[PDB]
Amino acid sequence: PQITLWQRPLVTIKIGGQLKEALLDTGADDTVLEEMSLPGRWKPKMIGGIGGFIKVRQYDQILIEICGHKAIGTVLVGPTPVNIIGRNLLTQIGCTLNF
Amino acid sequence: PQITLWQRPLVTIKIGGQLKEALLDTGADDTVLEEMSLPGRWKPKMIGGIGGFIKVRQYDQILIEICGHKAIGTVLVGPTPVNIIGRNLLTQIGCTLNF
Repeated sequence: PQITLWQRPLVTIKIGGQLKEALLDTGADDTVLEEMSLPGRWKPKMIGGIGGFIKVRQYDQILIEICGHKAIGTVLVGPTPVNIIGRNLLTQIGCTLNF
Repeated sequence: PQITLWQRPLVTIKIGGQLKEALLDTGADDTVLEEMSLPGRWKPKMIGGIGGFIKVRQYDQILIEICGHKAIGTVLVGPTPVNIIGRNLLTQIGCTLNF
């Protein structure tokens, strides 16, 4: 699709077998989701945003279907205000900014 | 252009004769810049994102050129580590997300 930007670009995602919604965020290097269960080993990481740093758990090679499109990559879990799909997964669906 | 997301989508911006660079950020409601000596009145307000909140000065009706495209809109000036072009200005240049 072509998504205009008059409202937040929220889309349906499927992760962990569950439907959620998340913000397509070209300003985020990687993907950060609110607290949830994911498979595999996690590693502690710090990530920085506009207001400072937060602690997250990093999971590797996680499957996420974004508007029906498959992506596999790193997913961070932590106290983000909103679920964010960052560039590491946007690239996997061929997302581009067009003007 | 049609900008992929393998690297941060930084573009040239021009305000008052000053050339800077800024991140095209679909995750931001607002545009947040470094100090640019914008003349005129402002309104203080708080914004936030990952990591917490920051104080900004809101300046309206700022003329900005973003990757060559002229726009007019509100700019928030505050202690952001990276200049961010948010949706309020992405809409004005006709920017969409596509996949």
